[PDB]
Amino acid sequence: MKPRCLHLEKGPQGFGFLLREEKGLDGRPGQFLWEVDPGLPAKKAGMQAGDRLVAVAGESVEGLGHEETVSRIQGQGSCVSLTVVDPEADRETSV
Amino acid sequence: PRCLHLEKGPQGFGFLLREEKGLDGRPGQFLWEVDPGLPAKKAGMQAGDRLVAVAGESVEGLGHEETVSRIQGQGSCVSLTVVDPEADRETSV
Amino acid sequence: MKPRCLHLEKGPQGFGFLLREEKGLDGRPGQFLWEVDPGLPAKKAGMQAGDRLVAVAGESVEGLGHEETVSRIQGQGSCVSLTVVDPEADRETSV
Repeated sequence: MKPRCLHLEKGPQGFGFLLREEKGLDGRPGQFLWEVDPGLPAKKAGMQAGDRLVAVAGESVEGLGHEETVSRIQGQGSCVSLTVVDPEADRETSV
Repeated sequence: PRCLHLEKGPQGFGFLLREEKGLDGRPGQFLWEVDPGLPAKKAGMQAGDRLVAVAGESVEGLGHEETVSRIQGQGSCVSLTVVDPEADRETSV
Repeated sequence: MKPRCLHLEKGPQGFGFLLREEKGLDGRPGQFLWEVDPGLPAKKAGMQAGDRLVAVAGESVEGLGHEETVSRIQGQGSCVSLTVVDPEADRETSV
């Protein structure tokens, strides 16, 4: 999946996503869009649950820890550029 | 890592498995959601768990459908080994 | 269950819980933390869905109504002490 760079403007309820860290098999942390809220900025920009957050403000956050990634998003204030890599829709299953 | 034993119900085990690849491209299978009031939840599973084994056999670095087929292949009862997350590493923004 | 005293700090999207009243069979109100939002202060401060709220800012809210309990939480501003009694999280079933 090609990275997609989206520009969000937050309102009173924020950008509209849940960021959660998961470590891969190599130990390196990934920060994932765990859930994206309907009708809020991220969703309106086409961000999806399962997206990996790969850049904030044009700078890579691939392999970066959670608090460092969150502070980088917070450091940008009202308007933020975020780059994501989308999942394959068929690699989720309810069992 | 914790080994949990689940008994299936009419609506299954009660979790959403989702693949995410790491930076070396290796997939991890993550328990993205654990349904309230269903076996997985009541078996001790957490959302954010990584699935590391099925029926005592490692599924680490295995693809999604291989992983699901192995869980399916076990029928009504299933052993699953998970590694839990740090629950202080999720943030709504 | 032994009560637990949690200390929450409010963020831009609030504390992140739904308070719901349930009355006893005798009509007496109790206030319950019905849902706790992932990634928000309540959750991160260890609150569980199904918690019963028994004190705010050190004062009992046992037997108190809903508007009254909310006002007490609101009265504490950005930082609030909440005392809860946790449920048995395995005593839930989807039918």
